[PDB]
Amino acid sequence: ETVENVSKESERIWRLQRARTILEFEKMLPEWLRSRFRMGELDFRLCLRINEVKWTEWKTHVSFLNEDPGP
Amino acid sequence: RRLKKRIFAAVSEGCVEELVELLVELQELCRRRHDEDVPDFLMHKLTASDTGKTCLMKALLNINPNTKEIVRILLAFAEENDILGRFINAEYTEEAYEGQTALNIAIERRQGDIAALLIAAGADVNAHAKGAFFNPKYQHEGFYFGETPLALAACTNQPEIVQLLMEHEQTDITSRDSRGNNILHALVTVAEDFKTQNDFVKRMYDMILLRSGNWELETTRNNDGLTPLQLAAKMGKAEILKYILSREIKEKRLRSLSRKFTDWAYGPVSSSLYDLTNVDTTTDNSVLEITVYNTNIDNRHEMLTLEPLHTLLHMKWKKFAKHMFFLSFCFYFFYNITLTLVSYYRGWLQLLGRMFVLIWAMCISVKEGIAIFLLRSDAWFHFVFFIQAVLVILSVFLYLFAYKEYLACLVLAMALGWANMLYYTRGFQSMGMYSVMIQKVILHDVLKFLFVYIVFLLGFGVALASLIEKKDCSSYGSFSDAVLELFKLTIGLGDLNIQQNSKYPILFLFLLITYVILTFVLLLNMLIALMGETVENVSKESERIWRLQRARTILEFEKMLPEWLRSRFRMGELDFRLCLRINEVKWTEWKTHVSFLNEDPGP
Repeated sequence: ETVENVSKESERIWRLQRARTILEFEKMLPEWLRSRFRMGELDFRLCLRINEVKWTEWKTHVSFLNEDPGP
Repeated sequence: RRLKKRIFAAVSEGCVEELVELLVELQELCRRRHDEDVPDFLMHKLTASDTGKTCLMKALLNINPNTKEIVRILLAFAEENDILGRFINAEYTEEAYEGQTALNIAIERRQGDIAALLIAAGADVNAHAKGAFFNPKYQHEGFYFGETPLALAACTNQPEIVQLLMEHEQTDITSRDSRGNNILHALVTVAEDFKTQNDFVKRMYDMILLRSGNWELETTRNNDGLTPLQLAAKMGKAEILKYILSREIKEKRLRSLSRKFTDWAYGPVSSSLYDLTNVDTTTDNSVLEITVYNTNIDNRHEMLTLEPLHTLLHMKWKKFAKHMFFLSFCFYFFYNITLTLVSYYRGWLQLLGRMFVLIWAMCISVKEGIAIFLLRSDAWFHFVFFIQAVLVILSVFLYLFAYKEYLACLVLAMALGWANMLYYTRGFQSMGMYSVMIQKVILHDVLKFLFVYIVFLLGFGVALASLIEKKDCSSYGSFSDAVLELFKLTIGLGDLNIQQNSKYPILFLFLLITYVILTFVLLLNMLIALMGETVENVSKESERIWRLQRARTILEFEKMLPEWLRSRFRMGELDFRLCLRINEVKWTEWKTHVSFLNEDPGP
């Protein structure tokens, strides 16, 4: 019964158990060696690219930050 | 000067009253001395110098409620200066987006009326966006769609522009891009499941193929030499494949385009003829051979259940492959018996048996070796048959020498040879599903338990063997004896004596009780509960995994046949195609039958 119950939940408990070691290893680093931070400035904020694709709603795009698409 | 950047800024927000003054100011600059010429100065000023982006592309990228008046004014200004041929057909130049024109942007920005006004003004509908973005390498760098405007309007669910493009008589539907793909390969390549897109791609395939009206698009090979049918089989797309394999076009004047043919129907009873032209093993690279031998695709067992494939496998299982499978089983069984008796009992009458052992081992090691070296989970039994054949000839080569290590090869070839007889548990459904249950349990649960049990056993073995001081007064004298005595204790053999030669008996007893709790109570009884989950999961799937495992032996036995003896092919000619009868009955819809191929129903 408990193996049936935990099996739809345990994949997230493992990720929660791993993120603690992620953050403790982040804390172990010195004042330097944190050249491992994320993407640059773009009125300028550190950002993060996430690409995505969806054939669902098909609205025309008027709220873009860049005209030419590719990197 | 600052004129070109001002018009580029004006066409972005929708500054139309600024635009009508900037254009007339630009043609006041036309009255100034050019020293190049009249029109190419307007091309130098109206387009950017970096990448080739015109003001028309700059306006169409930035859709606002004043867009159509802006592009109308721009096209009228280009019309009144005779530059419209090289304005509306301008392209990019940079290597990422090379080939993109303004119609390609207007189609993607969902502007149907602006695209109609573009092609009504003399746009190029055969443009090719052959850049690196439009022909990417992975799924997130760009968007492969077929690099034509027609394929872009098709793969973005815009059927009105597709109708308007196909009604244009300058449109080239049979075009081929840099991959060699026509539009139908591109529609296959874009297509996905129903949970991602609600099957517009099947309807676009239907509309484009019906508006074509001929067989040229379906029978065109790309640069890998694949039709759209073979490409849909290769990439594993069952939703478009189920449409293409069973395609009934009801009306006349285009009915050679069909693959199914309802030839007679009486009441609810009806027989149908499925076409088998590129779907049968008689050709080189067929649909069935692609979908059976596919390795990169996960849902093969949802594609073999399709309508002209499932009966096609059953027919050649019943015709020749059942007897061939039974014959191979009897040969391998007699080979294993003759190996077993020879190994167990070690003259003139019983020397032919060793010959039959040797020549069959050489034949199996040849055949399985040239089976492994042309394939580059689904190939385990080839390896095990090959090792079982290699060990016999290795034992023969060591028996012709004076080495006594031939028996270690013979015993290993005999035990592995009898374990290999579970390959023939396919052929029966009830035992084949049991065998694939055995395989899934070995993969998912057993060795995962074995790792933790091994680290517990070897971690408690040194711990128990360390606190032993020394007549053989204790069984736990060393590491090897301690792990042997701990291994005998978890399968329930022997006796448990705790009067060992230890200095700390309470710590010895505590470690032994901790081992009993950790293995006998926790681990072995959690193995049962964990395998119950995978047995529950595989049981609604294993009946298809067995069919997929059987169809490989079907096709390999098909390959084993000579150039003759393939009188086992399917039904005759009916302008004549090899067909396949499938009878069916349904009391569901009750429509009157006007699309039959034969008046008199029965055979």
